[PDB]
Amino acid sequence: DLPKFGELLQNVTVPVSREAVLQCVVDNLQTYKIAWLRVDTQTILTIQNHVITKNHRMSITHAEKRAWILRIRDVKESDKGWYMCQINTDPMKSQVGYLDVVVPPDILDYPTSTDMVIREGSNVTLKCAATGSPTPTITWRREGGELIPLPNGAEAVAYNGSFLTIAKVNRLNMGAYLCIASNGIPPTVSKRVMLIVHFPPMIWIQNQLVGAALTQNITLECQSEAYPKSINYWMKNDTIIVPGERFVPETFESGYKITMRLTIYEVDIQDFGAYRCVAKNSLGDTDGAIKLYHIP
Amino acid sequence: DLPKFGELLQNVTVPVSREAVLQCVVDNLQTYKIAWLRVDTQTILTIQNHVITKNHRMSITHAEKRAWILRIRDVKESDKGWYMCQINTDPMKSQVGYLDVVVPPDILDYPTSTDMVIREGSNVTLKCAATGSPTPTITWRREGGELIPLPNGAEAVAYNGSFLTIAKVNRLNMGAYLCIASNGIPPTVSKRVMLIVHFPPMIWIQNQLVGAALTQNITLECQSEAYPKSINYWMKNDTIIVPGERFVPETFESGYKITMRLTIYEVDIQDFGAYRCVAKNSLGDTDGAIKLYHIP
Ligand SMILES: *[C@@H]1O[C@H](CO[C@@H]2O[C@@H](C)[C@@H](O)[C@@H](O)[C@@H]2O)[C@@H](O[C@@H]2O[C@H](CO)[C@@H](O[C@@H]3O[C@H](CO[C@H]4O[C@H](CO)[C@@H](O)[C@H](O)[C@@H]4O)[C@@H](O)[C@H](O[C@H]4O[C@H](CO)[C@@H](O)[C@H](O)[C@@H]4O)[C@@H]3O)[C@H](O)[C@H]2NC(C)=O)[C@H](O)[C@H]1NC(C)=O
Ligand SMILES: *[C@@H]1O[C@H](CO[C@@H]2O[C@@H](C)[C@@H](O)[C@@H](O)[C@@H]2O)[C@@H](O[C@@H]2O[C@H](CO)[C@@H](O[C@@H]3O[C@H](CO[C@H]4O[C@H](CO)[C@@H](O)[C@H](O)[C@@H]4O)[C@@H](O)[C@H](O[C@H]4O[C@H](CO)[C@@H](O)[C@H](O)[C@@H]4O)[C@@H]3O)[C@H](O)[C@H]2NC(C)=O)[C@H](O)[C@H]1NC(C)=O
Ligand SMILES: *[C@@H]1O[C@H](CO[C@@H]2O[C@@H](C)[C@@H](O)[C@@H](O)[C@@H]2O)[C@@H](O[C@@H]2O[C@H](CO)[C@@H](O[C@@H]3O[C@H](CO)[C@@H](O)[C@H](O)[C@@H]3O)[C@H](O)[C@H]2NC(C)=O)[C@H](O)[C@H]1NC(C)=O
Ligand SMILES: *[C@@H]1O[C@H](CO[C@@H]2O[C@@H](C)[C@@H](O)[C@@H](O)[C@@H]2O)[C@@H](O[C@@H]2O[C@H](CO)[C@@H](O[C@@H]3O[C@H](CO)[C@@H](O)[C@H](O)[C@@H]3O)[C@H](O)[C@H]2NC(C)=O)[C@H](O)[C@H]1NC(C)=O
Ligand SMILES: *[C@@H]1O[C@H](CO)[C@@H](O)[C@H](O)[C@H]1NC(C)=O
Ligand SMILES: *[C@@H]1O[C@H](CO)[C@@H](O)[C@H](O)[C@H]1NC(C)=O
Repeated sequence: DLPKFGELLQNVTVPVSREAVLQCVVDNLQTYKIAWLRVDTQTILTIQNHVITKNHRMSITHAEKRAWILRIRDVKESDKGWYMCQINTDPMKSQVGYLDVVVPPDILDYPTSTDMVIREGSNVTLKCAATGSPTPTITWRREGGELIPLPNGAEAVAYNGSFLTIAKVNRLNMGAYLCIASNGIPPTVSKRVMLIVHFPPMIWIQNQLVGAALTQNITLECQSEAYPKSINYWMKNDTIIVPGERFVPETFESGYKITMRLTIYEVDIQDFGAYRCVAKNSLGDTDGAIKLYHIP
Repeated sequence: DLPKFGELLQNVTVPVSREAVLQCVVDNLQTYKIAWLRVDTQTILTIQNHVITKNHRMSITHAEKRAWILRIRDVKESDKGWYMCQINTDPMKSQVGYLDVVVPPDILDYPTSTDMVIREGSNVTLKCAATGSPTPTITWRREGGELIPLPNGAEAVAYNGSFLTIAKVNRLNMGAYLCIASNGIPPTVSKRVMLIVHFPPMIWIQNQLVGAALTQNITLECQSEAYPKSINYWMKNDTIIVPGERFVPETFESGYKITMRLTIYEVDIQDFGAYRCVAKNSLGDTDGAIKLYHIP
């Protein structure tokens, strides 16, 4: 009888630089001969245990009589396509299989965004592009799973698309953003973009009117938000307040927030008047008004 | 340097059963290797001096370092197509050429006409079909270069087309017809058709009135055309004339024509009267009237 393939030639799918192993099997080969050969380029590759193509990445093995195994190391995209296992017969017998090569995902340095910095109330567009086969899918997230403002006013945890535009950025939008590019092949990779925001400081004051008697210890207080962090000092009569045992100012800073106090000890009659808490940063300055008055 | 073809791979064209010789040449082959292989069927054939395909009609020769000559004996139509000469290189180098197989011409036994026979005044259609590649061209002629009646009433020496129709055949159309089928490849062949015609006889008479005196020798004469040839006898008084020394009838036949005489020696007075020349064949009979009368 004539030889015939023992098991169909199977589809393979390999990543770049890896090794590809294509396996052809034949029952009862007698004195006939097997040949591998790329189809598209119509190029002979191997015959029996002898390799033809000078392409040194290709190799044949005859470990068992059944299997004639073709091996392609350091695989490349050019190598992918159709491959034929052929048996010298009249007529000739051949089964054919496909090798799909695949590339992991990669994020580019351009136009991929870097650590960007924009003023509050402004615009931005965190771009991210990546290469891959299959053409990868890009997804944005935030390190603390924070929200991501959407163009409709709603907000979610993961936005798709290479280009993400935020309108009128807010100090809450500030944080660590992650571009994630997955092609479905390991290892998926991601780049960390830093969105920092600066804003002219602003001052809130709980009690703009506080009273005190003599010999009592009282503390004024304001609340500011400034980035970069703001220099916060007290004023009275259009003059700086330097702590002189009787009056001591403090500041308690947390991120862009700042809570400043001016603790007045043993209130004197000359202390009463109009105070001001001022805040100043690279983008402007601001102040508030607190009035200290008498009890009786 | 790398090898390269010395002379382009040339187009061949061969007839069936013959031998085909395809010649590939390469300059500076070093340790590389040549391979022949059919393109369409993607089938490897030969490599170096070793033949792969079990097709025993194929053979490689390395007579000179230049030429790697592939030889295909007892060529068949299935063999024709594209053939590639390949050199194992990375990338691979290959030049390709076409083998066109050709078949001489042949006339079939059917529906090819045979020796046909039709009555005069009737129709006929001398058919002739032939096979060949290129599809051959059929031409009709006549052995004596005679004319060939055309459907418009005109006449020529050679008509094209497989089917030739003659309307109301005439005895002049009778003769040897030749079907000729040429494909442009030797040896062109031709079949000889025989067109025979039968016709009820007809009689012409030059002198329907002849006079004679006594003791004179006179000869009557008619002219007939009959096919198949007609039996021509003389009549007088509704009775057959059998030669009895005084009267002797003759016949001079040429093809379908016949010229009959009745030579009367020493005319008697009882001889004068009404004679008749009769002609009879398979398709009917006919006669004429000659009156013999006196001089004084
Ligand atoms: C082994 O894999 C073979 C290759 O497939 C690749 O590898 C696998 C592992 C996956 O990664 C896969 O995603 C890859 O594509 C595989 O061959 C594939 O088989 C399918 C189905 O048989 C083919 O789909 C058909 O493709 C044809 C032609 O498309 C080509 O030509 C056009 C130009 O004309 C190009 O633009 C394309 O990009 C392609 O190159 C289509 O005509 C056809 O659609 C028609 O037929 C269907 C019904 O069958 C109708 O419903 C439609 O309306 C059309 O009328 C299909 O789309 C696919 O093309 C083919 N891949 C390649 C590269 O040719 C093979 O099947 C696998 N074998 C085994 C044993 O697993
Ligand atoms: C060696 O011979 C090759 C084969 O030629 C045969 O063998 C020779 C010895 C002769 O006997 C000859 O009569 C045989 O045909 C020869 O290849 C031939 O090259 C010519 C010209 O290069 C080709 O003509 C072109 O064919 C294409 C495709 O036609 C095929 O496909 C259609 C279906 O799509 C089929 O129906 C046909 O039957 C064919 O199978 C046409 O598209 C093309 O026309 C177009 O291009 C021209 C301009 O080039 C335009 O003007 C037109 O309008 C069209 O846009 C031509 O008609 C011929 O097909 C091809 N033969 C074969 C079998 O493919 C080769 O060139 C020779 N080489 C040398 C070195 O001598
Ligand atoms: C800062 O960003 C805002 C809004 O941000 C973006 O706005 C859209 C263009 C989309 O990209 C959104 O996905 C995204 O959130 C910009 O305001 C927007 O400006 C465009 C351009 O003028 C407006 O488009 C207009 O649409 C009308 C139809 O209603 C057309 O007739 C116009 O011709 C024009 O195309 C868009 O409506 C507007 N959106 C909002 C919410 O204001 C803003 O321009 C941008 N800053 C700068 C300097 O460009
Ligand atoms: C014997 O042969 C004659 C003529 O021979 C052939 O006539 C043509 C049909 C062509 O094949 C010629 O190449 C060839 O010499 C036959 O007489 C022909 O008969 C046909 C069929 O009736 C006539 O065709 C007609 O044409 C008119 C248009 O004028 C149409 O309206 C009709 O419907 C019909 O198709 C043809 O004119 C006629 N030709 C002559 C010269 O008489 C004859 O029929 C044939 N014998 C038999 C028994 O068929
Ligand atoms: C886009 O993101 C949304 C939110 O997770 C999800 O529903 C959708 O499937 C995503 N689209 C793609 C193509 O992944
Ligand atoms: C048909 O015959 C005529 C008469 O000889 C000739 O002119 C013509 O070239 C012929 N046609 C072909 C295709 O040979």
